[PDB]
Amino acid sequence: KLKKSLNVAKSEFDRDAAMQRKLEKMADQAMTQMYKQARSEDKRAKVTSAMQTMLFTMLRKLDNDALNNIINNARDGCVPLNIIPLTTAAKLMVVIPDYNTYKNTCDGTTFTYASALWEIQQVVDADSKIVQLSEISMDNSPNLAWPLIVTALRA
Amino acid sequence: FSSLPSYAAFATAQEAYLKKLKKSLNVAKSEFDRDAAMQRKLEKMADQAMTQMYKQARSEDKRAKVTSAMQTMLFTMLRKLDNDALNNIINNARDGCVPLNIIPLTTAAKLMVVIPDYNTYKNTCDGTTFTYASALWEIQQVVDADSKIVQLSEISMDNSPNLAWPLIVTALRA
Amino acid sequence: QSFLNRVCGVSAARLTPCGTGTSTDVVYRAFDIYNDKVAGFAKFLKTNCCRFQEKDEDDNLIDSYFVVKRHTFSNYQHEETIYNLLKDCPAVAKHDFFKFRIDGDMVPHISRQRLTKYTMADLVYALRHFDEGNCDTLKEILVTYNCCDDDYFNKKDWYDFVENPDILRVYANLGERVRQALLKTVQFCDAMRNAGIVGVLTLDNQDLNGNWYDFGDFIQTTPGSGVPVVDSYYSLLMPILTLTRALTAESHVDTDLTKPYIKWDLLKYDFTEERLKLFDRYFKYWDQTYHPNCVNCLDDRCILHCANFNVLFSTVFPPTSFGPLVRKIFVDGVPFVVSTGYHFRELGVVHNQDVNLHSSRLSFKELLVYAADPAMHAASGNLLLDKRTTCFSVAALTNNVAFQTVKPGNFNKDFYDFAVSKGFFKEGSSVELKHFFFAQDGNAAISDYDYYRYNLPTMCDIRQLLFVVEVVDKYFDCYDGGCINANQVIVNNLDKSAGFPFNKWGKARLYYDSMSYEDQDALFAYTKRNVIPTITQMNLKYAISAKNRARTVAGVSICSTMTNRQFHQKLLKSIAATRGATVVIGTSKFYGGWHNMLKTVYSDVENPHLMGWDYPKCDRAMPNMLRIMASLVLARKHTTCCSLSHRFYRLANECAQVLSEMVMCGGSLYVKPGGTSSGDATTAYANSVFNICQAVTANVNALLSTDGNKIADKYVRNLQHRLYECLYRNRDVDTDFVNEFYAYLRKHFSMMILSDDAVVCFNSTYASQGLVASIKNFKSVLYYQNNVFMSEAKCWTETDLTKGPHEFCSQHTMLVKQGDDYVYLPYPDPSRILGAGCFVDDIVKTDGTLMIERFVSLAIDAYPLTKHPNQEYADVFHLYLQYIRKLHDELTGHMLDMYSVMLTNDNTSRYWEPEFYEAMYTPHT
Amino acid sequence: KMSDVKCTSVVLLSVLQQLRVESSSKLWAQCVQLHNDILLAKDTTEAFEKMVSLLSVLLSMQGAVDINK
RNA sequence: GCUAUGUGAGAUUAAGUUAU
RNA sequence: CCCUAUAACUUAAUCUCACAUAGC
Ligand SMILES: *P(=O)(O)OC[C@@H](CO)CCn1cnc2c(=O)nc(N)[nH]c21
Ligand SMILES: [Mg+2]
Ligand SMILES: [Mg+2]
Ligand SMILES: [Mg+2]
Ligand SMILES: [Mg+2]
Ligand SMILES: [Zn+2]
Ligand SMILES: [Zn+2]
Repeated sequence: KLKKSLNVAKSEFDRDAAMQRKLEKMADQAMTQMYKQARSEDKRAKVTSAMQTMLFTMLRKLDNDALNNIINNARDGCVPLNIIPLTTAAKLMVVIPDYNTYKNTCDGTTFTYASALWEIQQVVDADSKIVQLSEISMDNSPNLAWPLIVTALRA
Repeated sequence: FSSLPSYAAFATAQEAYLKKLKKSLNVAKSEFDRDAAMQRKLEKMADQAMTQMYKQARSEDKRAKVTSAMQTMLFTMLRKLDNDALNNIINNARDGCVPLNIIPLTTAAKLMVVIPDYNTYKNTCDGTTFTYASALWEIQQVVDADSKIVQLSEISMDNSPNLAWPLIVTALRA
Repeated sequence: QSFLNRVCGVSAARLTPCGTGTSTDVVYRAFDIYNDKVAGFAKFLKTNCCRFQEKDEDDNLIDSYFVVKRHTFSNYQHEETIYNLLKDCPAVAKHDFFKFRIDGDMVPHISRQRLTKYTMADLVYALRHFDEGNCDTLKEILVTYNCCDDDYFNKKDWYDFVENPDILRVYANLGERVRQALLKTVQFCDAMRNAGIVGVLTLDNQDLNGNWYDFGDFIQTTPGSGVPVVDSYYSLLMPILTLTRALTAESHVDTDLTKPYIKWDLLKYDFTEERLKLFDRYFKYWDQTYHPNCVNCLDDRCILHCANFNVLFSTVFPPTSFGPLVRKIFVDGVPFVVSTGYHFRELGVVHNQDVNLHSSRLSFKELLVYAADPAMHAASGNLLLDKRTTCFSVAALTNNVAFQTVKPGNFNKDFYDFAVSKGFFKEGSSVELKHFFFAQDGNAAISDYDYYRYNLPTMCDIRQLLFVVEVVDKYFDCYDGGCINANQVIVNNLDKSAGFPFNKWGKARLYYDSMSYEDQDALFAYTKRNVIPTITQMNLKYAISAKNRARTVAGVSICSTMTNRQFHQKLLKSIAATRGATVVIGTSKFYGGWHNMLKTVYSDVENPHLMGWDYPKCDRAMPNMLRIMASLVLARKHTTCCSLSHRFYRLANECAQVLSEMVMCGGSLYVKPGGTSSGDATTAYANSVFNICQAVTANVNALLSTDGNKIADKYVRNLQHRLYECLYRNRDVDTDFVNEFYAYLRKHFSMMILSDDAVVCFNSTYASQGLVASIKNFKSVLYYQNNVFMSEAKCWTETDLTKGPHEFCSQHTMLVKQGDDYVYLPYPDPSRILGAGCFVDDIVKTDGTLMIERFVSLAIDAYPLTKHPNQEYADVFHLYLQYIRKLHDELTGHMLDMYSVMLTNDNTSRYWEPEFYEAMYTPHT
Repeated sequence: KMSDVKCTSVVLLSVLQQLRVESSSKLWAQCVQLHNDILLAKDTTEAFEKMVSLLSVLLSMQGAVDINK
């Protein structure tokens, strides 16, 4: 009786082969899901560091002593957001579409906007080339690449 | 298909066909079935890889030669357009006569053309008006590469080697 | 002549009889009427009175009128008694009672003196029922009160808010006169209370100087206890208050137009007592309680009623007070600036509950809501003054201004010369090329953003809006909704953008993998108690079009998108899954879906015509009241899973995230006035709610503006009476009449809705009598509620239902024979299909051997052109077939000549036989 | 006849975009204005008129050599 | 109880097209 | 370097389920 002996042996190899296939597949899905999970937590650490350094540079960019004054003068320490750059921003950028807007808005080295004195520092055009203040004129207006961007400082 | 030895074995087992080699043709039929299925899987993924490498090769060829193919396509259909207004400014840019700014559609507007030799001048200008882009234009002046204003009587047949060859004509439309 | 001097009275004046003889004259005026038999705001003929024109001592006819009232005898004693109890008030007009012999009999006359020609009801009717070519009363009022002289009217489209924005200045010249009328009405109500007089105040008893008369229905009571009904007066007047900008004097010192403006404190944001004082001054006798902050409201109906008053009173206050309310927060001992609140134009002041002054560290959720907050980006950016736009500019993030352009399209030359070799693009052909990629310069993105100047603050008729919202809710009652957890969320695309500032670090897959399900549920529970303002980024769209206008698309950040998915996805999926409803989002046009949609929209209408309208500048000019209404309609599915303050904070998050959010446009933060953001998850559904709302209020305005005597059907007349009752008299929801009016609308005004595009099948006989809405009713409703002029060149009608709708989702309809029956098939414009083929947005699509899959879709979309009578239209489908076969042969040739073994290329001959495309339109899927 | 003009317009503007015309904003604005008008033009008499201007923008640059063509 | 071959259905991913 | 939302359809590749066939 050896035919039924290799019958029992082949049934045993069929059992262990089915378990072999499912456990190798199991190690496959386990190792690729831990690939996914390990790289995903690495992504989470990278995004945490990136958002943290973004907020940490952004706090250092804002000038606090002009800000703490208008916050402490508030009745509860709560102010609108629309007045924070209106009152505590050192720089002002003005985008000016043509010359008729320019001669009204910023004519001269110093203009007044939002109850403050602004000293014009630099003027660039839409190609971002430095435009002199002598170049902005009514007869030289078709040679300029409009709009002009005027960056000023708080006087 | 005919390229198998398993097909020849299954065909031999079937042409032998009672019940004892029926078992043989059944197991050989399962043999030939899994063999033809594996050949179909190989032809499957071979067609997949061949068409994928074809896609990436033709796409990178397009992205590589986009700018030269676009410059070649443009003068193919500009030639097809058959327009003497467009052909005037193409043949003039061929022999060297290129404008400095946009040709204005409006009348009485400034136009800055460059004429580099005397035959280009005489085949364009005759009198105080000159023809360009299928229109008559009014000469206002002509200035030099050495930056001095030349009037129309100064340039002529003999003293054209005497003056500097880039002549910039300021022109207003009729 | 003896009657004319009798009318002059003790006061000295010069008169001219408008009517002839001693008889009366008929005038066509508008009346707010409500009887036992008739109701509505309609134009009736006035027969009771006789009016005398007054003229100055330089002999030209002036606005003063002497109008005598010839009525019954018992009305004379009653009117005279009421007048003698109110005579001291300066709000009442002067009344001279007498009896004058007409035909041998003494007939009592009531002469009302120094009246204008038109009442307030004439103004409200002329502005709420606007029809160009029939606008002589509005022109007469505008000429009379110095808003504009008569040749201003000569200019074409003078009335259009888009083609002529000076009409807002012309209409705002009537604001001071309207404000005076409101003050006089308050004075008259106080006099009625002190004189113990009760009664309804209507618009046709007050002339344009603000003086009151007609004490016909007034009845006396104990002095000091008189209640006057002003619900109908104020609610009918409410759109005129913002169209004419009546409260513009309130921003000046002492409310005088010559004084300078009030300079408020820049730190001030509350304005609660100022709103209460405005309400107490102008709407003193309004019985419903007004909450200045809508966090204290009782349901969504109260939220709508109080937000309608907030949109009027917010036009007085400075625009720097609205928006996020920021506070100093200490993380790690380092001060931050985070937004711990929000001051809404519509919802008042909203304060975040879960704030912490000091935080030892920041959780991924805390970092996520601090990065999405515009407070840190605006508090560190430069100040920006942008003169290119009129919208409010907040801050410049970058030291430079970004100018992005739109490239031109890439030309597919092979398909074009294959098409012209087949006979296309000849002269005089019905098939042109009209859809191209239009290039844009660097100034295109900020000039698209300057179309939000078409959004104006709009006060609504609150009574009809409250009734209209109940009717609109019935349309969406079949669907099921509510909140779902984060594991039940189905995202279509995870490799799209994450918005600003989250696009700096990765896509949406990064934030859906970095965040656990517990983190997403904690973020949703955080938005149920707090308001997170977010930044929406505007990007120009590179797509084929037939118009040279640029198109921008709003990109909402991943925080708002992630929370709004958990709030709205169960309802949105339910709407898409449903078939055979009014809103047809999610219904395929293939496999017979177009025929089933057309059969469903026809339904069972007795005298059916077809009608389709247009919304000019739909997303730009959509008012915030209708957007909040649409959010409340979609939020009404949360009765079990949410409390009322949870639903309020979700509404406030929706407002601060997609209605009035900070918009980044080229490295620069701007304030968005309002409108719909395309990037928002619920934009398509909310536009469907808005469309159904505008159609229902068009039907309500059509049914109330008709003469109730001329309605022959008794059911429609009783329906009009109960309609006026449930709008203006009843204050609670009458669900039986809402069901009856909804059944009337489903029977006579059958609509098919998909986003902002809708087609309506309606009873044309009821429309020719005014019982259902028409094109003119839609134009009037879009005039006074949307602030746009809907021209009739963009609307269509169809009297023959064998032809389908004229256009739906930019598809036409033909009746073709498929098998043994006739079905409706959609077909597109052949220029659109040809344009997609001849031009592409990538150089990779210019060869066809890589893009056979692209021309198969174009062929599938262009199959029903073969059943067209035009041979040229039919030829477009065959051209795509022959080109697909040519691409197959060129693919075979090139892949053979480069690689020596031949591709077998299996199941590809189906692509150039029309049975594969014929199967896409037969009903068996 | 009109369609050849419109397709040559889009080919010319994509060539000009390849030659970095949009680094100068004013010239790129003039080019886009000419390109949009040719596409929306209802007659080929004045569509060739704008084509001369748009082609002269290319011919005024020496990034291409048309002596080869 | 197992193995292999085909035929359909559903789900996931990728690419594309149209509509709003 | 930027490129939205939703819906429908097409193609491709996988993975499960059902059915028919043949061996142990
Ligand atoms: P339709 O194009 O006529 O729709 C009008 C529209 C406003 O732009 C609102 C529809 N809508 C909303 N969001 C959209 C989007 O992202 N894309 C498109 N094509 N339409 C949108
Ligand atoms: Mg009256
Ligand atoms: Mg009366
Ligand atoms: Mg629209
Ligand atoms: Mg539309
Ligand atoms: Zn309330
Ligand atoms: Zn809920």
